[PDB]
Amino acid sequence: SDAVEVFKPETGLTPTNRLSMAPTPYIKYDEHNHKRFPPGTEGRPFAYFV
Amino acid sequence: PIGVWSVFQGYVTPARLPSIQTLTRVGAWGGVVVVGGLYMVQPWDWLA
Amino acid sequence: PIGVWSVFQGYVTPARLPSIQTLTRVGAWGGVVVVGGLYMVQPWDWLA
Amino acid sequence: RMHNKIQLLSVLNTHLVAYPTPMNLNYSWNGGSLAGMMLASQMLTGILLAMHYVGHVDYAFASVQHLMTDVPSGMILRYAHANGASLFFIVVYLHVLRGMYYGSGAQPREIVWISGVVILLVMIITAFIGYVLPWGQMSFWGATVITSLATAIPVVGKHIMYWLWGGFSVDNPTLNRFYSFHYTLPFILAGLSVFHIAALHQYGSTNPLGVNSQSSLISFGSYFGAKDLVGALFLALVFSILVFFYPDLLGHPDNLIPANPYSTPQHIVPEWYFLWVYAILRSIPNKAMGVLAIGLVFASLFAMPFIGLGGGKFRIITEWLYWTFLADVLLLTWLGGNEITPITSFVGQCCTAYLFFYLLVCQPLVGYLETQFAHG
Amino acid sequence: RMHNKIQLLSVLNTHLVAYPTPMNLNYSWNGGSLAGMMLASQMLTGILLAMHYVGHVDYAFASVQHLMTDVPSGMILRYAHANGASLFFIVVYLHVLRGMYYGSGAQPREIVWISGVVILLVMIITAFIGYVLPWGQMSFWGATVITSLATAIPVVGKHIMYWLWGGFSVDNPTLNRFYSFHYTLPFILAGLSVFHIAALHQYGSTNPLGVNSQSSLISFGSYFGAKDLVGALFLALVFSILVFFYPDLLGHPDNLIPANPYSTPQHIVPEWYFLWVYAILRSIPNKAMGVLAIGLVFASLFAMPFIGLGGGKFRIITEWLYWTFLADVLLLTWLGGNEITPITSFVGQCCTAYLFFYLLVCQPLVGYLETQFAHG
Amino acid sequence: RQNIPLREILYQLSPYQQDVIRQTFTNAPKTFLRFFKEKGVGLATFGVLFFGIKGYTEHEMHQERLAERY
Amino acid sequence: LAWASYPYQDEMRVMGIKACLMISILIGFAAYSKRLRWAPIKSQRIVMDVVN
Amino acid sequence: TSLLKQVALPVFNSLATTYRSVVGAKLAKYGLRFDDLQDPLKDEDVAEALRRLPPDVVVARNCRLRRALDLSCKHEALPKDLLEKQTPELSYLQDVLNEVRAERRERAQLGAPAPYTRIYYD
Amino acid sequence: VMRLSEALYQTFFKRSTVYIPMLLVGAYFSNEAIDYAVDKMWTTRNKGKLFSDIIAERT
Ligand code: HEM
Ligand code: HEM
Ligand code: HEM
Ligand code: HEM
Repeated sequence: SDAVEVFKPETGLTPTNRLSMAPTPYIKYDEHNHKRFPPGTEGRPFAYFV
Repeated sequence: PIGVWSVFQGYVTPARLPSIQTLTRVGAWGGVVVVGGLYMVQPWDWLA
Repeated sequence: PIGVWSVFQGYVTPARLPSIQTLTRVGAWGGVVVVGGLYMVQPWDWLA
Repeated sequence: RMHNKIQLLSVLNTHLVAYPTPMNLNYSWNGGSLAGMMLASQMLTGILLAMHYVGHVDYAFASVQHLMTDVPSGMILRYAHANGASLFFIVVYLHVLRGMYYGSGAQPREIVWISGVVILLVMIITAFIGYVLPWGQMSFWGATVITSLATAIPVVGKHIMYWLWGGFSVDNPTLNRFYSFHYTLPFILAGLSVFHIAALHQYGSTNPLGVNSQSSLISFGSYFGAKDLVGALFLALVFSILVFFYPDLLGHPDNLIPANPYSTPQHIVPEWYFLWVYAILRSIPNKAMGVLAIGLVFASLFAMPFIGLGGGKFRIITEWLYWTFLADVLLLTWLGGNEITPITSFVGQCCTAYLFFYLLVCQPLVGYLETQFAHG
Repeated sequence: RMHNKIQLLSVLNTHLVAYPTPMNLNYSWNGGSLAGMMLASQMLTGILLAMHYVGHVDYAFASVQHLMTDVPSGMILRYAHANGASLFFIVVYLHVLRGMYYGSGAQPREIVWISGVVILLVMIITAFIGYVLPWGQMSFWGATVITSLATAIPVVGKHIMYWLWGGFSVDNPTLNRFYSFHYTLPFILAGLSVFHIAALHQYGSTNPLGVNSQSSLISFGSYFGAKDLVGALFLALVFSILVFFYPDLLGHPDNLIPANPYSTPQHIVPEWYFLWVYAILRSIPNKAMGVLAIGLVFASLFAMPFIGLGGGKFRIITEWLYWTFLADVLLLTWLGGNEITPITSFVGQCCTAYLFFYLLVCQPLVGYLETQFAHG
Repeated sequence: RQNIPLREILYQLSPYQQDVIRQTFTNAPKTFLRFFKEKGVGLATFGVLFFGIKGYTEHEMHQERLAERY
Repeated sequence: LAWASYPYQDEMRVMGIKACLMISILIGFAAYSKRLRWAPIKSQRIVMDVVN
Repeated sequence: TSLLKQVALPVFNSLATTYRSVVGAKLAKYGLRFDDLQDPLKDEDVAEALRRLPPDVVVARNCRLRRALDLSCKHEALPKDLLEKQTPELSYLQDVLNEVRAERRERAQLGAPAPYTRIYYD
Repeated sequence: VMRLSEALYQTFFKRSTVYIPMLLVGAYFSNEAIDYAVDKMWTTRNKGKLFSDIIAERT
């Protein structure tokens, strides 16, 4: 189904509409409390050992 | 809020207050409490 | 009609019964309670 | 509505005023409210009693006597608390027999039956350890005979027994801990009763006809308040007769003797409501097998919603078999107050065998035959 | 899906596992779980202590000593109970001060505040009658001084005093009835706590921002279980320090003397958590006026959700006056532990007057001015 | 369960793709200073009132004890 | 006499040292498990059209 | 009396402007407004005023509250470029709420109640 | 950065019925180590004051 008839968005180049039509792969999280690992880091987490 | 906010917002009017007949009939329950206490304690020389 | 009524009606087949692997995974909890009881009581070198 | 604005009034209205109940319930559906009234009465009388009781040896008997003769209204409170246990057990037993007759534990009311069986076990433990508290001969010797039955479990026997006693025999630590356990357990009884009533309200009650009654439901708070009040007044009449005219009829005279650990009475029997389990235990000539049979009775009680087929009338074979079961249980109650004799041992063994036969063979198999006869 | 099949799983899942909670709650929202844990700790250690305590004036102190020295782990249990009472009062007082700071009693949470004030009154009575049970000098003389406040009521004062005592003085019937009431009132506290918590779950908690939080809610069980565990461990550290290193720090040395009705101590003082009420009572040179002032304090606490305007951080004048109120109640706590003196009488009178001024004048009027400043 | 009209994009990372307590050492002095900056006025007025009234009361009590001497 | 008032002071202090050590380690472990669970929320990214 | 208030009113206005300056400095770091500080659960007139609003205003109010609650969880403030754009005193609710309260005051003088109640859950 | 090993994961972590007995033996040894450290520190600090020091002195 079409998103205009189902989600019924507002029209315009708003910040939410830009990510809705084309999401970016360069997602920035907040890093004030936790610094992320490098993306694609594999392996079973060390937190189980802790 | 409902207690003093209603007085301060002007929502407590004479037309919204209970009537004097309502206050008379509600306040008649005071004699019921007195006679209930006198029935429970029976602290009288009233029987003679 | 949960219990003996299920087996009288023919609802307990060879299928819908637990597998051997399921019973072994449930049956592996037998060692956990034994180790937990031995951890709680600690009767060291009590095996005869 | 005024009850729609305070959440306490909404719950009370929903579960005590406007609760839809079948309109054809007879007077055998008043067992539960009577049991709740007896629980509340026992709690009130005991909380009043505990203000004059001292839970120590060499003070317990004298404190009960001071309660009986010197505390204003103390004799009424003690006799009410003693006979209220008997009336509580009478009402709860008739409630259980009602549920046995009508098949009340079946789907979807299995949780109601299971929580009832748990309540019954807690009631038994509460009544036993409360019977120890006056510290007479029957109290001491019954507590001795029952607690020294953990020497049937192999290896871990007397360890558990001495940990229960707080020593090497029933003494002051046993009485002192029995007071605390007995004070505490009725609040667990009240909480389990609230959970038990809340489990029934999910699906509502059965009816004497044994059919679906969703089409004919009426309000609880108007129609079944006075109907419960009538039965409560009958129970109050029996209670007043027992307290004021025959206060020591249901007891044992040996419990008016102070406890002596070096002299035993001729006949050691419990209160009447424990007598059927005592007869089951005393009939089997092995301690471990007797404890196993006692545990098996309650296991078969727990398994009843999942093995029991067959209800009240229109299921007539199981209906007739219910009366043999009732006679068997009453016979076991009579046998527990007698002495050990070869004929009484044989009769008690036959009664225990028939009790297990009815609970485990008649209820599934005869019920299945009735279903195959009626709807097959 | 599995919790959809049993009622008890569904209620527990809804109110403990998947209950929505504001995501910005800080560590000031841990006082309720800590208070519940301290109530459970008090109930467990009290049930365990009741198996060795004897409620008689000839054996109470001696059984306390025997439990201290001879019972295995009895010293840990006795110190845990006596200091867990103080930690219970610390956690509850901080919980109430959180509610006073944020104005959490306001609409639609008037029932939560009112049930809280009821809980606090029951807690005060429970601790006061529990302190009499060791039957030391402070235990006897504080019960004598406080229950003698009933004679401030005219005509029927001495009759109520003698009815509560069971005699002409504080003696053995007082101790026995206090033991029964003390065993009983914690279960009423548990019921009141269940009702109090179920009242809050109707609307949810408030947040530190003081705004509506329905747009940002997360599950309680996954997130706030660990956050409550952290605070429980910080409380367990303080509990361990108080039990093992400083066990008589928050006590009084005179309660280790046996009770003597013919020689009073020089400085009769309560436990620290009743010292502000005691300072309010001692500051006024009239017994009836002091009792009335205490009753008016608790009436002002009941009337907070209907006269109180003004909340958290963004309402800055009442936020500044909160710290003056906190300094006033701690000054009342300090003044209760000091002897009667003209300057302490004057300072206590001024501190009581400021407490009444803050409760009845600042909270309505200054709250209304700041609502008119912010939104007029 | 209380429908809320809202327009947003939300992103969340796995808790095994970031660190747990390493930033806690960096932010600890800043959080200490921020806490005292936010609650400085209330703690100060509490301390001033409590310790000033207590000190005045204890001083006048000591003067009262000295006045009873011979 | 000081021993007579507190006969188990040495045993109480040894138990208190063990308890304080254990609870102090458990505080760090519980803080670790609290911060691990709350990490997807503390580092989430919200983008909306509101500027104000 | 009359001009009593006449003069007592500029002092009220000065205190109100100082109060709004301080609180709006506190509010702007969270991205909030003065009208966002009003809870439909706390007041039934605010609940009535909020359903008289167009949907985009309600969507914006919910977005601002969500951003502020996220900031409060993260122990953060807005960045400087967002913080300089914040308008804490731009009203969206005061006209509608004033009309609602005037209607309720008008109904009360004739003995009539408000045609709405509190928000009741469960 | 630091990451738990896969082969050590497949042995002691994938099933709870293997994880729990390992947890209990680790708990036993942790309690033993804490007991040893506390007792050694207490006996070293209070040397010459205990009752056992007087008894061993009288031998
Ligand atoms: C203190 C003990 C008890 C209390 C207060 C209690 C209370 C109640 C009440 C108030 C009812 C609804 C009215 C009625 O049918 O009587 C009820 C129903 C029921 N109770 Fe009890 N009960 C107790 C013990 C037991 C026990 C010991 C059992 C079974 C072993 C049990 C099993 C049931 C069942 C199956 C029902 C449903 C009956 C039906 O709807 O057909 N209860 N109970
Ligand atoms: C909070 C609830 C209760 C309290 C505080 C309480 C208290 C007491 C006390 C203090 C005694 C010893 C004094 C005496 O025997 O006269 C006692 C005895 C006894 N209790 Fe209760 N009780 C409670 C509930 C119950 C319940 C629910 C039952 C039965 C299911 C029960 C059964 C008994 C019995 C049979 C005795 C022996 C009475 C005698 O033969 O003298 N109690 N209880
Ligand atoms: C079912 C719950 C409880 C039971 C059975 C119980 C029982 C007892 C007993 C038997 C004592 C006397 C033993 C002693 O003095 O060490 C005692 C003391 C005491 N209890 Fe509890 N208690 C309970 C709950 C509570 C609660 C909720 C509080 C709340 C503040 C509390 C406060 C106290 C206090 C202050 C003392 C005096 C301790 C002292 O100074 O020695 N108790 N309790
Ligand atoms: C045994 C005592 C108590 C227990 C177990 C208890 C429990 C709780 C719990 C678990 C909460 C939810 C989270 C929290 O705010 O910590 C809560 C909230 C609350 N409690 Fe208590 N409480 C107790 C006493 C009190 C008292 C004495 C008062 C006030 C006089 C009170 C007033 C409140 C209020 C107003 C809230 C809602 C605050 C909010 O959500 O912002 N409670 N209580």
